[PDB]
Amino acid sequence: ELQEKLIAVNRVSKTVKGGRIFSFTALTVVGDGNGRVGFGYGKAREVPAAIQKAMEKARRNMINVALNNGTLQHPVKGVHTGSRVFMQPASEGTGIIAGGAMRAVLEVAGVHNVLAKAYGSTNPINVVRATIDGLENMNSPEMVAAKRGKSVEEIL
Amino acid sequence: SMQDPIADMLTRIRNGQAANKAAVTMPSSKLKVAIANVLKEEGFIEDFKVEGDTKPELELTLKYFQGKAVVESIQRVSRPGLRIYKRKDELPKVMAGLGIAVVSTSKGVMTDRAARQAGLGGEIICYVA
Amino acid sequence: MVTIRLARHGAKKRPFYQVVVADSRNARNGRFIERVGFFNPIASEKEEGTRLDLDRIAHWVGQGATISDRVAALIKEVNKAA
Amino acid sequence: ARYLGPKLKLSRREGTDLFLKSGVRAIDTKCKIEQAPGQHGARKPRLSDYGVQLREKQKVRRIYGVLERQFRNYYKEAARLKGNTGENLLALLEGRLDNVVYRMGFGATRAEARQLVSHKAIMVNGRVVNIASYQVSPNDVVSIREKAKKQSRVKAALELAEQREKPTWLEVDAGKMEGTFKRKPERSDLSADINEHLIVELYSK
Amino acid sequence: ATVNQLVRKPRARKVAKSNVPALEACPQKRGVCTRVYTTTPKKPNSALRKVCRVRLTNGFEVTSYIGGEGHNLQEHSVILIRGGRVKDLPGVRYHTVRGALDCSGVKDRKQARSKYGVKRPKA
Amino acid sequence: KIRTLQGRVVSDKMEKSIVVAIERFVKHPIYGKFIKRTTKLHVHDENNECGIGDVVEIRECRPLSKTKSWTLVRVVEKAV
Amino acid sequence: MSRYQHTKGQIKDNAIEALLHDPLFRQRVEKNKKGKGSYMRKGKHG
RNA sequence: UUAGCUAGUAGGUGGGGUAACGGCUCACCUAGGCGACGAUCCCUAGCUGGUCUGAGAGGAUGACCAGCCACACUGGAACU
RNA sequence: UACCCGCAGAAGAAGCACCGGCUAACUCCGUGCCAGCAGCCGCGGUAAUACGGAGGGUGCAAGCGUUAAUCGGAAUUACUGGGCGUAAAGCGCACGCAGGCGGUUUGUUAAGUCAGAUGUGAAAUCCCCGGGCUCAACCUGGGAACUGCAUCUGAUACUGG
Ligand SMILES: [Mg+2]
Ligand SMILES: [Mg+2]
Ligand SMILES: [Mg+2]
Ligand SMILES: [Mg+2]
Ligand SMILES: [Mg+2]
Ligand SMILES: [Mg+2]
Ligand SMILES: [Mg+2]
Ligand SMILES: [Mg+2]
Ligand SMILES: [Mg+2]
Ligand SMILES: [Mg+2]
Ligand SMILES: [Mg+2]
Ligand SMILES: [Mg+2]
Ligand SMILES: [Mg+2]
Ligand SMILES: [Mg+2]
Ligand SMILES: [Mg+2]
Ligand SMILES: [Mg+2]
Ligand SMILES: [Mg+2]
Ligand SMILES: [Mg+2]
Ligand SMILES: [Mg+2]
Ligand SMILES: [Mg+2]
Ligand SMILES: [Mg+2]
Ligand SMILES: [Mg+2]
Ligand SMILES: [Mg+2]
Ligand SMILES: [Mg+2]
Ligand SMILES: [Mg+2]
Ligand SMILES: [Mg+2]
Repeated sequence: ELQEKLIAVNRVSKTVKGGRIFSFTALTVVGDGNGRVGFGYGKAREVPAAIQKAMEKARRNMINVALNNGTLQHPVKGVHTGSRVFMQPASEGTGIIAGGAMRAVLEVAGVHNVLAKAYGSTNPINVVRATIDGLENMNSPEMVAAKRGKSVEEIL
Repeated sequence: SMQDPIADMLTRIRNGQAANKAAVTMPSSKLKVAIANVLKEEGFIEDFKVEGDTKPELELTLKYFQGKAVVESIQRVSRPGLRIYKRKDELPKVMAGLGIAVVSTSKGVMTDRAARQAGLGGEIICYVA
Repeated sequence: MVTIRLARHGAKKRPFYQVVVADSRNARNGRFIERVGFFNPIASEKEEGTRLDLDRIAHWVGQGATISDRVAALIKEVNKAA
Repeated sequence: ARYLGPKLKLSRREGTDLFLKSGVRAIDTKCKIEQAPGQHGARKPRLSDYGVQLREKQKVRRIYGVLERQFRNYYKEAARLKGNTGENLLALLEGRLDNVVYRMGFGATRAEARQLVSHKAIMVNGRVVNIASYQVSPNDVVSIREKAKKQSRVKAALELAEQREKPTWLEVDAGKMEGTFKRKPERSDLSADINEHLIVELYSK
Repeated sequence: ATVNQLVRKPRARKVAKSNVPALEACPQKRGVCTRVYTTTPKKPNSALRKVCRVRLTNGFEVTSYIGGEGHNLQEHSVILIRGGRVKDLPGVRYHTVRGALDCSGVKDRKQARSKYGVKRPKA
Repeated sequence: KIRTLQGRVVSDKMEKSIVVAIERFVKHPIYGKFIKRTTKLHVHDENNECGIGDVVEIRECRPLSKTKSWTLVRVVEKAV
Repeated sequence: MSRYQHTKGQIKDNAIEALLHDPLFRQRVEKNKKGKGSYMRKGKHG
C-alpha cells in the first residue's frame, strides 16, 4: 500500500588522521497516496544500507494531509531553512507542476494536481521539509468550520 | 508616532494569539469597533467589549480551538503608507474562500463575501485566515 | 467624396470583400469610416455570401455617399432576395 | 514525415506491445519484446524523472504514429480546450481518421489504415477524405469507397479486428464497410497503461 | 525598497553587455586573416591551439579560434567568424566558420560534418 | 454645466495674468501609491482681482497668448 | 604548419634557450590518481 | 560626472497678418516666464494599434498588416 | 487553374544533431596533455562511454545543427516578490525646510474611493462559440476583450478638505 521513493543520495565525508572517511546519505519519502506523507534521511557507509535506514525513518514519523479530490485545499506557503516553497491547488488534469524533491513528496502524498514553486534554496532535504510543513499546515473547510464555530455551508 | 491604529490592533490580536492570552485590550475607535464586530460575526473571536467614556477601551476575547489559536493569520492590506482599494470584481479571496477579507465599503465595514453580495468594492483593511 | 465600396480581404484565389463606407481618396484596404456589410463571391451552398446592413447604407447615401457598381449590384440582389 | 524504420524495435524500446503489427502472430515470437534494441539491450539503466516522462510521450506518439511538432500542436489544442488536458489530448489522438479506420477494422495496423486513407479508399460522410490527421467528429459515418471494397487486405483487417476487443464508441458494419463515429471516446474506454499525466507534465518544462 | 524610495528613484535593470561585440549583433562577419598562429592554453590544459587574428569587415581587430584538425588559412585569407569563445584561451571570443569563404572544411571527418563544413561522402 | 478646475495662485506678477498650480492626486502605475502631482497653468484674469496663494476656479478657452489658454471664473479663499 | 607565437618578444642571443623559458616548454606535472593531489570531488563519470 | 535656462524671452496695449485663435509679426509699456514634479544641454529614437516572451505583474520590441507623423539628391524659397 | 477520372509500376523521393553529468542515448579500435573537444563543470599524460573512426543507440525530420538576438528560468532591481549584526548593504551624530505619514469625536463636504449609466476606446490582431477551403495552416460571421479616459447620476465606511 505504501509507495516509497528515494529523492537524493549524496556522498559526504569526515576527515581523519588517515585520510577521508566517506559515507552516504539517502533522502527518501514515502506515502500512501491519500493523506499520509513521511520523509526520511538515512546515513550509512554504503548506499543501500543508508537508503534502507532512510526508508525505515520515513515509515515512522509520517503525517496526515487534508486533500480535496487529489489536490490541495488552498494556496499554501511553506518554509524551512533557506527553502521557501509555494503551492497552489490546480484543476484536474493539470498534473503535478513541481520542481525537484518537491515533485516526489507530492506524488507519494497523493496530490495529483498542483502548481508549485520553490523559492529560496532548493536544497533537497530542506525543500522536502518545507513542502511537508506546508502540507501539514494546510487546513480543510470542515476544520475551519469547526474552529470558527460555523457550518461548512456558511463559510463556502 | 502611532501612525496606524487598525494595524496596531491587529498586531495586538496576533500577539495575544501567540501568547495564549484570554483577552486583548486597546484604545477604542469606531473603525476598530466595527472591525471587531465583523470578526465576531465571522467567528474569529468570542466577544468584544467597549468600556469607558472619556477614553474608552476595546476588550476583545480571543478564541482558541483544540489548544491552538483560531486567528491563524491576520494581515493588514491597506496601510497609511500605501492604500489599497478594490472594485467588486477585484475583491480578494483569502485562503481560497475559507479566510475572510475585511473591507470598508460605502455601506460600512464588512467581509469580502458580504461586499461581493452587495455589489460593491472598497478599501481592503485586512485579511484574516 | 465619401463612397461605399468593397475592400479586398481574403487569401490568394479566395477573395472576401468587406463593404466599407470611406472617403474615396483613402486606399482600398486602408482608412474607412464604417464597415456596413460583407460579400463573399466564393461562398458555398447553405451559407450567406452577402450581408449588407441596409439601413446604414441608406443613411450614408442620404448624407451624400456614392456607391460602387458592385456594391449597387449586391444591394439589388439583397432587395430581390428579400 | 513518417517513421519508415523497423516497428518492433520501437515496441522493444517502450517495453510494451504497441500494436505496430497485425497481431496474426504474437509479438514474443517475432522479437525479444522484453529486451531493448541494440548491443546494450540486456542492461537496464535506471531511468530519470525526465526520462520516464519522455518515454511515456514517445510510447503514445509511436502508438498513433504522430511526429513531434504535430503532437505538440495537439497538446496545445488540448490545453486550450475545456476539461482535463491529458484526456483531451487522448480524445484528439483517437479522432484522427486513420486511427478511427484502424479501430473500425479496415486496417490491420494503424499504418495500414493510414496508407488506405492516403490512397483515397475512405469516405467521411460520402466525401473522399485523404488526410490521416483528419479529426472525425461525432455522428460522422466513415466508409470504404466502392473501388477499394474489393481489396483482400480490407477483409483480412476486418477479420483481425473481430478477434480483437471492439470499441464501445464506434458502430461498424462488416458487410457494408461503413462505421459510425458515435461519440468521442471517454478515458475509461481507452487503455489504462497510458499515463497521459506524464505527457502533460513534460509539455510544462 | 520603501515604495516612496522606489517612486523617487526606480529600480535599475541590470544592463548586460555582449560578449561578442565585434559581431555587432550580426550572426557572422567576414574578415581578413591579419596573422595566423598557435598559442598555449591556460592551465590546466596543454595544447597548441590554432588561432587567427582577423581584421573584420566592420573595422574590429579580433582574434578567432580555428576548430577541426588542420586548416588551410594563412595571411590574407578571407574568412567568416561566428562567435563563441574558447575558454582556455585568453581573449578568444569567436570561432571561424569551417566551409565558408577561404576556410576549408575539415579533411576526412565523418561525424558532426556540418559543424566542420564537410560534405556527405557519396557512395 | 462646464468643465472647470481649482488651484492656488503661485504667481500674479504678469499683468492680467496669473499662474495657477493645480494639484491632481493620481495613483502610481506600478507601485500603487497615490502621489500629489502638480499642473502649473498660465491663466488670464481681467481686472487683476486675484492675490498670490489665493484659491481660484478656472476654465479652458481659446488661447489668449503663447502660454495662456485658461481663464478664471471665480476666486475663493482669498485670505492673507 | 602554423607559427608558435612566443611570449619573448624579439629574440636576440639564442632562440631555443628563449623558448625553454616560455610557456610552451613549461613544466607539466600530472594530477595524482592516488596520493597527494588525488582527491576527486566527482568522478569522470559521476 | 548636464543646474541653472530665456529679451519676442513672459505678460499687457494698439496696429498689421492668418481661413482661423495666438509674440504669428511690429511699435510702445510692464519685468517677467521656465526649472530638483528635472528646466537647459548631451546621447539615442519615427509614434500607436500591435509583436515576442511571461502564470501574472512586468521585460523586450515596433519587419509584414492598418492608423498617424516626417522626408523625396543637399540647403533654401515661394508660385499655382 | 482548383477539383475529378484513367494509366503504369514500389516504382522518382531521408537527412541532421547528439550519446561524461546537466540530458534521452554505450561499446570496440586509433591516439597518448598530442591531436583535438567544450555551453558550464571539465576531458586528453597508453586500457578515453568526453578527442577521431566504426558498430549500436537517442532525439528531431524535409529538415537538422551552429551563430546572433529577446524574454524566460533570474524572487539575480523583488509593484505582485528580496534584503542590510557576522555573507554586498544603517549616513559618525544630530537639527531641520521641501516631501511622506498622522491620536480621538461630531458635523459638513464629496477630491480620492466605490456603484450604475452615457460617449469613446478604429479595423486587423489575442481569446470564445460558429462557418468556409478534403484537414490544417489560412480565410471568415457574431461575441467577448481593449484592464483606460471623460461626463452625468448616486453611496459616504475608509483617506482628503
Ligand atoms: Mg582525536
Ligand atoms: Mg512539416
Ligand atoms: Mg485543458
Ligand atoms: Mg493683437
Ligand atoms: Mg486687429
Ligand atoms: Mg533616426
Ligand atoms: Mg516570472
Ligand atoms: Mg539616393
Ligand atoms: Mg530641396
Ligand atoms: Mg556530453
Ligand atoms: Mg542519460
Ligand atoms: Mg562532439
Ligand atoms: Mg583507448
Ligand atoms: Mg566522441
Ligand atoms: Mg525578473
Ligand atoms: Mg538577497
Ligand atoms: Mg569581512
Ligand atoms: Mg559586511
Ligand atoms: Mg550608527
Ligand atoms: Mg485619522
Ligand atoms: Mg467623487
Ligand atoms: Mg466610475
Ligand atoms: Mg480593435
Ligand atoms: Mg471546417
Ligand atoms: Mg470624509
Ligand atoms: Mg473627515
